[PDB]
Amino acid sequence: MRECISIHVGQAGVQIGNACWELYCLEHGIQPDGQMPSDKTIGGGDDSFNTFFSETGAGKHVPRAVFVDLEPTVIDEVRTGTYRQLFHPEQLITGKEDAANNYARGHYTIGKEIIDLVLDRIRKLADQCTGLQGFLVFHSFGGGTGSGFTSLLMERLSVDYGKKSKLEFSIYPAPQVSTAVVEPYNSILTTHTTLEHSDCAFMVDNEAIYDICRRNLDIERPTYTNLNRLISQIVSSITASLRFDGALNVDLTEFQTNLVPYPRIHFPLATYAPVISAEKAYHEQLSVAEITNACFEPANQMVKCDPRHGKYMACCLLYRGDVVPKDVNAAIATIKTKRSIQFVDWCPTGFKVGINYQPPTVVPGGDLAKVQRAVCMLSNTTAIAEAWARLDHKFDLMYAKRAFVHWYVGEGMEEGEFSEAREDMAALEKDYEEVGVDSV
Amino acid sequence: MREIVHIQAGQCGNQIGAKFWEVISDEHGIDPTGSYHGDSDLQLERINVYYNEATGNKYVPRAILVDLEPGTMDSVRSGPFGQIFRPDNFVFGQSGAGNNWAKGHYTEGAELVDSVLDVVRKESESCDCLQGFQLTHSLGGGTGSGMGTLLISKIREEYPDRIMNTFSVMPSPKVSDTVVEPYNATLSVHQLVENTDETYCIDNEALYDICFRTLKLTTPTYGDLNHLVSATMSGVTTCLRFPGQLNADLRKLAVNMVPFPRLHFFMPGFAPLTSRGSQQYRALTVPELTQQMFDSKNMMAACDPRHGRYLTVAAIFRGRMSMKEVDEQMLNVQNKNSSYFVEWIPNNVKTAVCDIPPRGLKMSATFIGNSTAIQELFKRISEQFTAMFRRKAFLHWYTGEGMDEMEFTEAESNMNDLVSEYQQYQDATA
Ligand SMILES: CC[C@H](C)[C@@H]([C@@H](CC(=O)N1CCC[C@H]1[C@H](OC)[C@@H](C)C(=O)N[C@H](C)[C@@H](O)c1ccccc1)OC)N(C)C(=O)[C@@H](NC(=O)[C@@H](NC)C(C)C)C(C)C
Ligand SMILES: Nc1nc2c(ncn2[C@@H]2O[C@H](COP(=O)(O)OP(=O)(O)OP(=O)(O)O)[C@@H](O)[C@H]2O)c(=O)[nH]1
Ligand SMILES: Nc1nc2c(ncn2[C@@H]2O[C@H](COP(=O)(O)OP(=O)(O)O)[C@@H](O)[C@H]2O)c(=O)[nH]1
Ligand SMILES: [Ca+2]
Ligand SMILES: [Mg+2]
Ligand SMILES: [Mg+2]
Repeated sequence: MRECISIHVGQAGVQIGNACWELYCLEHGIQPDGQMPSDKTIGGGDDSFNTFFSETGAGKHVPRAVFVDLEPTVIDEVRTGTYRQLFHPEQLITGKEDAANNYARGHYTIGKEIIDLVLDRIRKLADQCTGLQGFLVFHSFGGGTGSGFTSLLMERLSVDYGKKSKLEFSIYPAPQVSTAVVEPYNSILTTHTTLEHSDCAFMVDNEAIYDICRRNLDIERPTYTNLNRLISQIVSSITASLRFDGALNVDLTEFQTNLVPYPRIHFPLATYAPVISAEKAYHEQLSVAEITNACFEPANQMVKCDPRHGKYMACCLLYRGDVVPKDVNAAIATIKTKRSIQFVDWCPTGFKVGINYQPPTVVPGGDLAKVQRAVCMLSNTTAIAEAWARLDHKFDLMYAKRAFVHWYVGEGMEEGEFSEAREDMAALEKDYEEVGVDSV
Repeated sequence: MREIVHIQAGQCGNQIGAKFWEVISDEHGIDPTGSYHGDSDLQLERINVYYNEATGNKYVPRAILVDLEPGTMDSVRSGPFGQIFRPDNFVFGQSGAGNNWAKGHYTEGAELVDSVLDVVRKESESCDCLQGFQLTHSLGGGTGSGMGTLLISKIREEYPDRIMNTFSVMPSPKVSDTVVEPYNATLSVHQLVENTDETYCIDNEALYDICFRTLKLTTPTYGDLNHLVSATMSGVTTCLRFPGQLNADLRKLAVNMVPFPRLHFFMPGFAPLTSRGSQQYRALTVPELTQQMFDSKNMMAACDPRHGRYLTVAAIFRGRMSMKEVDEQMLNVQNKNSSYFVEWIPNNVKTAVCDIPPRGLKMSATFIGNSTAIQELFKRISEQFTAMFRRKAFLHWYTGEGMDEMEFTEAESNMNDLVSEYQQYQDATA
């Protein structure tokens, strides 16, 4: 019951999936061959970790996950890597030719050749569930597959599963690690196409993560491996309420109720603490009060933007580890005194809090210190729209000269789809302005 | 043998419902296995009001446990008194209601409600002379609030001449950060105004403030809150459960307490206020009980009774005490504060005394007020409702289940009308 199916799309989605599933295995005590000695029910069960793992008669715990990419070389590393036994081969799906950083190839020319096979494999996972809750979809904004195939997939999932919930983890581009000049086009196209199909989307700004790795972990030039280990901790924080239970645990769906006041306003800002190196964490106790305060420091946000220049519509705190109610209540009291957190006039101001007692885990060879307690704040702030404005501006610069547009038109797209997508983004920015205005 | 059928719905409903059954089972000398082991005939004389008899002289609560998710009921079945309940009377789904009144009332709850009514019917058929129903639920969630009021309406259709009584837990931002609770509560109050005979307004705002201010609990828990609720539920059902003259059944209570059909929302109070395991050694005097039971600080609804007027009052004293002193003190409250009792309902305060004290106390007193000050509670909910509704905020969760905005407007209008009707009788002169 309450199963969640994860779908990892394109290089970024797949590589982040690697990092997340490895971390989940460590958190639950699952070996790379999928055995879990602590699990006494063989071949099934309804424990909390079963929302994310099915089981075979032979004791294997198998991710409820599909990996899909339009070329094989990234998923091939999964197929031959450390966790190769973890996945059934049919969960790992590849084509031969990728989308070449072109939304149109991912959604149409190339994506159309594999979409039916992908849905068939998702259906096999869905059939195993006794109460499927929804999907978690991981993908880049910038890549041709991450943008175009994800959009196609989300549209097809709405048809095949109706309003079954679909959440996204979406990688927002940064120039330090970007690989295509047309990423703003792909970003706007996929955000427009997916908007009415997604219930909640957590944007992960690669520049924010890049900065945190440089500044907090003293990593000179972060790699995708550095970025993805940090990202996976944030994803783990957010999915922890689904995978563990405890008296103080609050389900992700309850946070979602508070976080989404209108269907289109569904992009929470995540902020995570503590991000600290072993060297600096040694002989340093980071209290509940300290990690909570860090949630309101924009340096720790997953998306670059300034909530102090915006208004809040909701604030959720997701704690894990050695965290007791009295300390959380005292920390929030302090914050409400010292920080001006301004809410819109039509929302209550109380923070919604969940606590999971299982402490954070780290993967061997990482740069993150292992800590006794951590927190992820999820906030609904008008400031998140800053991220749209930056992308929309880059789109506008190129589109005004129709730069690169012929690559899309040559694959069957029309200029009307570009302008329609950009107009939807203009309307989204206007929606975020409007919810911030005081009531009459 | 005037039977009451008890229903408890949703998380809050089952939590306080289970505590109610623990508390009154102990009072009646019934152990977790259903065996009687008490020392007084007073304990069994009206035991059939709340319990069925089995063979082996087992006593089984006439209780139906309802939820749209299994968690709380699994908790209950694994609690101390889990075995006492009739296993077939556990009626539950798997989907949950996601704190959503529409899911409880219209979609998820609708799929489960016939199963519940089947159990209700089996219990009612077994009754020598059924009085009516009591329901425990919160108004702020989805199952207790939405499915609870759905059940109330369906039961009224099948049993239209029976009394419907609820213990209804009102939401407060002091205790919950779920943003949609004022929507759920307003939709529910609309249902309660129309379909219950008596509703005890159990306010989480008041419960929290008693724990924090008076009991000096710095981090109140639901356990602490529910300790107050189960003390109150024990006190207000005492006249139903033990031999007595006054308010001895649900209908006689309603006729004494409800002068106009919509104004049937009661402010309960209790003295002495205690925390769990405080275990205090000095009994209160009759004057102390009387002063404290009428005090604002002892009310289970966060309303200042000095801001309104009492339409009607029931007071229940428990323990061995002088009935002469009780009468004297009760008269003193009325004669000393006569302006707070409407003058156009003569002798509107009734007093009962029961010899059997609650567990852990030598002396206690329970207050039931029909006060116009209860409008403050509905005003509080209404303000929270309108702050969101003026921007149609969070409505998509409800319209996604098939609801229209018009239904919200009608519920809001009905509750604002209720508020205005209290004010009307507050200002009314003889
Ligand atoms: C004031 C709001 C409730 C009352 C408290 C309470 C919840 C509780 O009691 N909870 C969470 C189920 C577990 C329960 C208690 O453990 C803590 C156990 C011992 C219990 O009282 N169990 C009783 C006996 C049991 O019948 C029971 C009842 C209801 C539900 C589950 C179990 O924990 C302090 N809560 C959420 C809090 O204090 C939380 N703080 C807030 O929500 C604050 N806003 C961020 C405000 C509202 C106080 C902190 C945990 C962050
Ligand atoms: N955080 C993170 N970002 C990545 C990773 N891999 C790629 N990206 C980002 O994703 C965008 C490029 O899209 P990719 O996911 O590589 O492309 P794809 O989805 O495989 O699509 P095609 O290769 O065009 O078929 C750029 O913004 C990259 O910085 C990763 O492992 N981690
Ligand atoms: N006093 C009290 N309030 C509760 C308890 N459990 C939940 N609540 C309150 O009930 C409301 C949420 O409703 P709940 O019963 O949990 O939802 P349901 O399961 O959908 O009916 C909130 O206002 C909570 O503060 C409890 O055990 N005691
Ligand atoms: Ca198992
Ligand atoms: Mg690729
Ligand atoms: Mg609940």
